[PDB]
Amino acid sequence: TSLFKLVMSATTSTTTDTNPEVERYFYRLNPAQRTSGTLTIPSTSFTNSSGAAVTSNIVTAATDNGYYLLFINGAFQETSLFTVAASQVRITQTSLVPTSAPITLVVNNFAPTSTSTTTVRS
Amino acid sequence: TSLFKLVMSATTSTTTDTNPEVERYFYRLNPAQRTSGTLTIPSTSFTNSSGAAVTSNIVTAATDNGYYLLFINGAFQETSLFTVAASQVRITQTSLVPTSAPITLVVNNFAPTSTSTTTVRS
Amino acid sequence: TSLFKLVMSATTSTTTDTNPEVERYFYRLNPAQRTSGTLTIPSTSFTNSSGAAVTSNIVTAATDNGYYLLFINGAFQETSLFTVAASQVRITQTSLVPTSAPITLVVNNFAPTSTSTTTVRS
Amino acid sequence: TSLFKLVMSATTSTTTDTNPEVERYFYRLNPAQRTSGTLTIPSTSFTNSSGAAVTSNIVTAATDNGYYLLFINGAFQETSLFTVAASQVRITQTSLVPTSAPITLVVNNFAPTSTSTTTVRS
Amino acid sequence: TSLFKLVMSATTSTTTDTNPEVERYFYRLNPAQRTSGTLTIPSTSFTNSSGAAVTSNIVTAATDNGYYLLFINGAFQETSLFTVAASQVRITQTSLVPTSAPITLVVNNFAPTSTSTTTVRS
Amino acid sequence: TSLFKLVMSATTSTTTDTNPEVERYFYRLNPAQRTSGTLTIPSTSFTNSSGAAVTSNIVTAATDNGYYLLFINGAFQETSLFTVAASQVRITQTSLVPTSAPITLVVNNFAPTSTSTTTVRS
Amino acid sequence: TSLFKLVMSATTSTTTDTNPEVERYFYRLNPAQRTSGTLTIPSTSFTNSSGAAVTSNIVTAATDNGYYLLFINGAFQETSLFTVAASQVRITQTSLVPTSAPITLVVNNFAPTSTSTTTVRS
Amino acid sequence: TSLFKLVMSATTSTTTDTNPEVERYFYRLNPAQRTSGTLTIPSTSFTNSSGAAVTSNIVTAATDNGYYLLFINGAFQETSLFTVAASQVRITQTSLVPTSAPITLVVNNFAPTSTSTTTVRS
Amino acid sequence: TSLFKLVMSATTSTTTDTNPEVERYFYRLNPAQRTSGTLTIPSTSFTNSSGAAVTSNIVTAATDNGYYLLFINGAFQETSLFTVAASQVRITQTSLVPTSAPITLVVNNFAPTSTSTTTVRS
Repeated sequence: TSLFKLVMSATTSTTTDTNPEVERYFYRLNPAQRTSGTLTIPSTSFTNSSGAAVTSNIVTAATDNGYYLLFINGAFQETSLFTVAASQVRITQTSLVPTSAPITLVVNNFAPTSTSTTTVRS
Repeated sequence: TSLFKLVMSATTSTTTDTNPEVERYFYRLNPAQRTSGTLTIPSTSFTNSSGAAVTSNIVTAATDNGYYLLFINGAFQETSLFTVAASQVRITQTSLVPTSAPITLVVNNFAPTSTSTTTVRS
Repeated sequence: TSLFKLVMSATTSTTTDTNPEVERYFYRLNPAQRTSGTLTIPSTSFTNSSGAAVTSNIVTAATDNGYYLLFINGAFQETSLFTVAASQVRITQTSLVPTSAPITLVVNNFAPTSTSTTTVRS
Repeated sequence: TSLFKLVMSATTSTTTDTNPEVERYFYRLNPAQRTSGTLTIPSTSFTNSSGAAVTSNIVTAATDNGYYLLFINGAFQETSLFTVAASQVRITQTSLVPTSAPITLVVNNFAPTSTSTTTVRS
Repeated sequence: TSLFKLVMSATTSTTTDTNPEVERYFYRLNPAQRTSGTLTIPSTSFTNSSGAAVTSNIVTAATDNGYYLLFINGAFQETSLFTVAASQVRITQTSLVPTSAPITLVVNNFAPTSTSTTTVRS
Repeated sequence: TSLFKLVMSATTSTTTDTNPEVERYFYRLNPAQRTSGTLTIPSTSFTNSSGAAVTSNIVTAATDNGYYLLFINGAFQETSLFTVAASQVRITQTSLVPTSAPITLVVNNFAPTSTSTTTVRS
Repeated sequence: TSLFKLVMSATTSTTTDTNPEVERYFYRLNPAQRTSGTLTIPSTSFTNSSGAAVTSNIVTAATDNGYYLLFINGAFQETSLFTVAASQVRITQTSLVPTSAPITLVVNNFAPTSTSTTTVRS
Repeated sequence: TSLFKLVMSATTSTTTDTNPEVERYFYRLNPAQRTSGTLTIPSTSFTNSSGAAVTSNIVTAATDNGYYLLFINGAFQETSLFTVAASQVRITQTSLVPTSAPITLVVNNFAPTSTSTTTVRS
Repeated sequence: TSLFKLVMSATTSTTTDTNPEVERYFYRLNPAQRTSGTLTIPSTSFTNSSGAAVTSNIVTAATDNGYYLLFINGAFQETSLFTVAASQVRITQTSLVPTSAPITLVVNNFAPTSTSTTTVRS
């Protein structure tokens, strides 16, 4: 009395890998790029993960896929304390930080990948 | 001599984004919530990454999706040294830590999402 | 005039969980394994996040699925500054680092899992 | 004492040929002639066994001498599920059938012929 | 010199109609009457082309006047794969066929009729 | 005044039986006899309704007494789509049909028989 | 199992100069400020180390940093024999001391200074 | 490419006070403890700064922190001319010194004190 | 909302010793280096506290760390009354001083030393 349809089903298996790659940058504070409670550091002065100076730009946080960590004298900081852009990095309330200080900025970017297979039987 | 069945196969493409969100909290140590080698910090005394005090509760580690990092005076600590709860945070072996010391609690939470498309041909 | 085929399509729902496992070890620098600007730490001297000494080996970075963090005196270091193997850890340019200094080695390993279901209609 | 009549007899041989001719029609389902659980297909949209569209009318089942078969997605159907007329074809319970689906309507018409020869001897 | 006979002749016209009637039955496969690679279907569970369940028996093939067609998942089968009787239907090699699958059993029965007239000339 | 002739009449009874003969053959599509949009299948590869491979030739359609049905993946097909010969079977526009697919070719052959009796009255 | 703290140490170098200044005063005894075995000398009658009369006051012993020496006729005396005030000096047992005799009061004051430097390494 | 350390510096303020203390002892020479050009004075016969006789012992020169002055008849003397011990004082070359002459022995002892404060900033 | 810094402090202990050195020199006045109210004494004629004549030079007052005392016939003198140099000593206003008189010149030189230790905790 009712329409008849073919019945089948399938099975899918999915494997996922995060493939993290982490960018590390370093800077030593000289009282050169220093102003009235503001510290704008040029993007050209950072040393990359190979111990060599970065050439053109710093790798920003992946869109909706990453986060930032900042280290000043071994004390962890807030997101609000600093802004990160492609061509420059600037931090405010830097009046009291001393000369030659170590500044470490951590960029965690994740680029997950996944492949799948599907088996259908009749 | 054998049953005859229809043969069809499919193809699946999957995209996965980690979609991390990282919660940061801060505390300056006063010798107020201090006892015989134990430091119980009320959840109300923490300040978020926006520089604002937390109101109701701290975001715990996501169930089977996250991890904790603890910073005291810039020295990394063990998971055993501290326990994190919704309404309070307490740490042992805090006899020697000085006044106004910075303590940073890092909570990483991951909320992956994925969508897929399947094409079946006959 | 053309071949006639059966039209069918499917729908797939996929859930993914990162499943992080973060490994932490600890060591106090004694002037024992110290040489001409090189510090080779035996893998037997580290203590895990449980406060217990490690027995056989350090859990290395997951293949294409993890990253390393190294802490010396609260100053974040570079991946070039050190090499990590299963049975040992060694670091160079360690002439000036003082005795009993805290050193922390952080291992982030991610082992994602995912399961899926496919619905096929006729 | 009884009426005398002539005695005769005959012999007949008959050959019969079925002369089948089978009409085949095809349609791909678009959600155009679709309504509240009913699918009325115009007779103009079918394609003949030559791969060409039919012009004026579909050949109905020969009176008293034929039968119908209906295919939807390869699943055979009932005579009750559909009605066939000269100017149109309509089917009920078609809510779930997908787009571009193949529908095949099979018309079997038989036009038997027979010729005979009779031999009479005296 | 020879015996003299009466010369007469006849003419016969014959009309033949096949009078087809086609029986259709339907069944949805439940894993109830399922065994070690054998599927014996009770004759009580079939539904006719009227959408009504059959009551007493299945109309078998007409003696020397008909044939069978069997449909499983839209794949046509051999006469060897199944046997059809009045009170039951059983099929072998049914280990892999899924649940709720459609099974269509087609019975073609032909009951030809013919009437004739004869005209005799004297 | 007119010639007088003997008056006689006859009666004929005829019985007809269709005697259907349905031949079934089967084939699994391997990408062996496959070309630029053409699929010529050797007549030696077919298996009959008895589950046995055919030996010499395929029983063609009875001259002026039969018809063909072709099944590919459960979708009924066009007469123009394929040509059937004694020793060869070929189909065009088979670029997209998948491997190991079920192909079913149906041959309906009818060989009617009829016998009659005639009674003549004097 | 224990709290981890940063190890640091320092080194301090200190240079100290006594920076002495010595006040000398002179007086010649006349039988004017003379009484019954008591000699109260006005502070205005003394002559400084420059050979000039003092104007307003004599510099007393520095608080907890100095001492006194008194000379009468070249014979050293006791601290008990005399008292020294800002506006006057008086000595007892002065019945027998002759006219025009020399009296010398020696006031030693020390005002040490010290400056230091501290070097801290990490 | 090089080890990264924490930069810190300090400041120290030091205050020093000499805090002198001077001991004075007198003696009148009687021709009693007199010999062949040698004068050995018992330590019991001296009178203190208060005009009171000493009881047990004279305070010797502070170790590496003091000096001696000796007065005989108002003429200053050499260090070689006399030796000062805990329980006695003896002087050579005293044949000619007259009776009842005054002898003054001056002991300067310095006990400096210093306290300091250190300020360290990060 | 504010920059976070590491809090540490130190503690310093300082010990200071005056380290006095007292130089004494002696002279007997002969009417040889005597002139119109002036007495210039060659530095070659003095005898030290060891009873030995000086060889090359007089130890002058330490720069900003010492003072002088001068004795003539047991009467203490003025700073203005005399001047002291390395190789020469001269005094004015000496017409009346008699022959063979004793002259005593006292040099007080202080060479303080101080060593310190700093303890820094974190």
